[PDB]
Amino acid sequence: PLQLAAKMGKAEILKYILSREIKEKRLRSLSRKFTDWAYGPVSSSLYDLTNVDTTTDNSVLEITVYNTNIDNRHEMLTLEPLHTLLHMKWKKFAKHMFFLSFCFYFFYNITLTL
Amino acid sequence: KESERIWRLQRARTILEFEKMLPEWLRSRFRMGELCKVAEDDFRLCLRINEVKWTEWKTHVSFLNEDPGP
Amino acid sequence: IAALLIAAGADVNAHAKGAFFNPKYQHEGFYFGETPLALAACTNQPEIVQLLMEHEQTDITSRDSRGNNILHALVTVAEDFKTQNDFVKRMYDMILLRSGNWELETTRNNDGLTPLQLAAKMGKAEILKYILSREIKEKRLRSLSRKFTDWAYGPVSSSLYDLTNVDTTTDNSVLEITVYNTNIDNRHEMLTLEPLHTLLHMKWKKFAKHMFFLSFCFYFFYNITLTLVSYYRPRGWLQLLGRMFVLIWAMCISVKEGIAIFLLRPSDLQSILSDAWFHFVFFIQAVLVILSVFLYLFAYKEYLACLVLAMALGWANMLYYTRGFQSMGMYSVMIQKVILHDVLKFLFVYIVFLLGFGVALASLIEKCPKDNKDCSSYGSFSDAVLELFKLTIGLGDLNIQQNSKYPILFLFLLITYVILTFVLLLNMLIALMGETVENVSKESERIWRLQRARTILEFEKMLPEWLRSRFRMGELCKVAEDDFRLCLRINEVKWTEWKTHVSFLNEDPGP
Amino acid sequence: MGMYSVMIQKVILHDVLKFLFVYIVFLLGFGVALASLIEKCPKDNKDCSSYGSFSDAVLELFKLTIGLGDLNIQQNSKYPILFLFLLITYVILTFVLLLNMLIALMGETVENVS
Ligand SMILES: CCCCCCCC/C=C/CCCCCCCC(=O)O[C@@H](COC(=O)CCCCCCCCCCCCCCC)COP(=O)([O-])OCC[N+](C)(C)C
Ligand SMILES: CCCCCCCC/C=C/CCCCCCCC(=O)O[C@@H](COC(=O)CCCCCCCCCCCCCCC)COP(=O)([O-])OCC[N+](C)(C)C
Repeated sequence: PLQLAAKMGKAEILKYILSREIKEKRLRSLSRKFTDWAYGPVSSSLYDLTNVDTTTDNSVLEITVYNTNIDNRHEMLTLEPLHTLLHMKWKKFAKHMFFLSFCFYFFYNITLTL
Repeated sequence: KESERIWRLQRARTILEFEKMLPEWLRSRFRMGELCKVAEDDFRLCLRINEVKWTEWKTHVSFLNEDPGP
Repeated sequence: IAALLIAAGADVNAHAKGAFFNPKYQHEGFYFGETPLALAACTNQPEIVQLLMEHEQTDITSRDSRGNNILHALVTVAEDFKTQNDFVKRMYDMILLRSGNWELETTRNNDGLTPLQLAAKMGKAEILKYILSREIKEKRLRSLSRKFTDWAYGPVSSSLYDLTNVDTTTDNSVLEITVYNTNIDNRHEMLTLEPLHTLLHMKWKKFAKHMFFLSFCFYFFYNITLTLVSYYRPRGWLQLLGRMFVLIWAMCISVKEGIAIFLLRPSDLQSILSDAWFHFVFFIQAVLVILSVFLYLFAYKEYLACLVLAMALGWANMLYYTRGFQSMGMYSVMIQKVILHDVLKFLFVYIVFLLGFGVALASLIEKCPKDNKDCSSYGSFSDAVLELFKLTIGLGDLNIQQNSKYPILFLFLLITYVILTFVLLLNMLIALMGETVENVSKESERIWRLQRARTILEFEKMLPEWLRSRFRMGELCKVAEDDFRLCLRINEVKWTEWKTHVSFLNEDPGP
Repeated sequence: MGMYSVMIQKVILHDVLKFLFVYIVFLLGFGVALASLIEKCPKDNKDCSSYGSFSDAVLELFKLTIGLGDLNIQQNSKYPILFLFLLITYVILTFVLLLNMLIALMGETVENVS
């Protein structure tokens, strides 16, 4: 149902499930977001990444990005775990890979022209 | 106004394509840590996100760790 | 629980000097003042604050490891109305009134800054607006006020604004901090306050107008005589004064820009050259004239290039003085935003297309036959690039009978370049800078005033130790028997209050 | 036609005058800069360069701005690279920046006076 919400374009249901925090202690394993600590107006929350990170075949991030038969694709990537995950991926390995691809294609075009 | 998103959609597509280009090794660059919740087994993954807001002003009960920060 | 701990003997003056409490990236910590009283003030807990002030050992004037006090901490944690409420200003007012002394606002932290100066530096426009126009109705503590209503007759009231650390006469002042600093985004709205605006107005109408006009006239005459002595070169005893004045004024501009670049911070060099570009071009023009006469003194043939470049740059640099008038000032700053936002992107894409198509077209033409050299205009790479550039600007005649072995492909590439540049790139540029001038249409009455304020403050700093005795207004400010300091009379008209005037100071209105 | 006439009035006084002022400053500055880069014509020759005098250089820049004539870079300039650099700078400043910004500005004008 989480992957179905990602595929069908339901941004509100996906926003609820991804950031689902349950206050009561009788069933807290059903939560996906856990507040590690909150000191004043500063709180650190832990977001579960079971089927969200692109490491479990069909994941929420891959379904949200790669699929095309939706109109609200832009607003679904603005959620808390997906945005942050894309940021860290870009700042970890995607930046160097894109720069290397740019440099190799630029040199290939330059030497082909020459 | 419809340019800060579509460009980010293209950027996300390039990020995911570049990650798929990585082999079975060298992909051991997961998000953050292992400890996620109070469950005794299979902690899975986690992702620390910090938020600042000066409007709630409520007592924190759903907190998990007594010591803030690292 | 806090009351139970305090009544049992808790450490009120305890300092939470931990590393988490004093963050550096504002992402892993929360700074509140390193004091329980400062924490209660910053977390919108008024009852805890009032319970803490009246106590036998609470030190309101405590300074943490950063040198900050409770007013400094309230200034740092302050923000706009969107992110948080106005409780910080209310807490600032309550704590300042309960303390009932001027030692809280006159205490400098470990940065040489008062809480008023800290509010000016950090960009807190709401707190600065409260402090600058702080009027206290009660007579038990009225020396803590900064604005005093001299008189109010009907819907007309004359108020006196204190100018202790506001006017640019006490080294680091609120006006200089507000204008000269650059690491804020709300700089435009901070200069719209009551004392700062009026002070800038009177400074401009007193000495900055004549100084700007004199600088404009001197630079215009210098450029005119430089152009005249360079265009009328031999290729003159009475005409030697012009070139000597060119040399003297070029040296003066060179040393002025040199000393203005030497102390120039690397923070205003950020953004996109919106506050230091004219310094560089004036220095470049000055050293170009210097190098031109330097190579003219000896037998150097490469001296006219620097002189001609100096003429072109000098006549280009004359558009700086358009900021003196309002409408030309808007035109100049919109030139700035346009030429950096979308002219550069269009130039980058156009140059990529121009060089790619120029090197693609130059490869489709074979060598010229014997006794023939004008077979094709797209001969070399430079010739093809020049032909495409001439085609883009609408000059010349389109000739398709070149010496190309594949004329169909040559025409296809030519038409593709025509579409991509003339139909797509240039027209989209015209469409884009319409959006640009739409956004900067409203964001032009401020940035121009920021440039005007910078010129006013620079011109005032240019004045010597004398001749600066042109202070704002009068000496009498409040009822204090000693050290009346300065004042600034501002008249306001409003027909909505309709209240009895009690905080008035003088019974007789007017002069 | 009354709306057209009063909008002619506002346009020709608001932003046509500013564009004319800036363009004339650039035109005269670049015209007197280009006319100084060309030496005197040799013997039995008078059509060496179209940018002969100050008036000739100003007329050539004005003809270039309106799209008339043919661009000739083989003038009698001792520094042809600097001559071409100044010519291209004038092309950018007028044809790319000034005129197109004028078209963009009078759109805002006819929007307000609409
Ligand atoms: C929409 C379109 C508008 C324009 C868009 C841009 C188009 C740009 C495209 C321009 C290309 C135009 C043709 C280039 C010349 C080819 C022929 C030629 O003479 O080659 C010469 C090279 O020529 C140069 O290097 C020219 C000088 C620099 C050109 C770029 C100036 C940019 C100014 C930007 C200023 C800042 C921006 C301004 C605003 C802030 C070779 O030399 P020569 O003369 O053959 O002889 C050699 C000399 N010798 C014999 C002594 C050894
Ligand atoms: C985006 C671009 C568009 C245009 C933008 C503006 C560009 C303007 C730029 C124009 C310069 C163009 C070249 C100038 C001529 C050079 C050569 C020449 O003939 O020199 C002549 C000088 O020439 C003049 O003085 C011309 C007349 C005035 C020019 C300005 C008109 C402005 C009208 C504005 C109306 C109001 C506004 C309209 C709307 C309300 C010298 O004379 P001669 O002929 O050589 O012979 C001498 C005579 N004799 C032998 C008898 C002694």
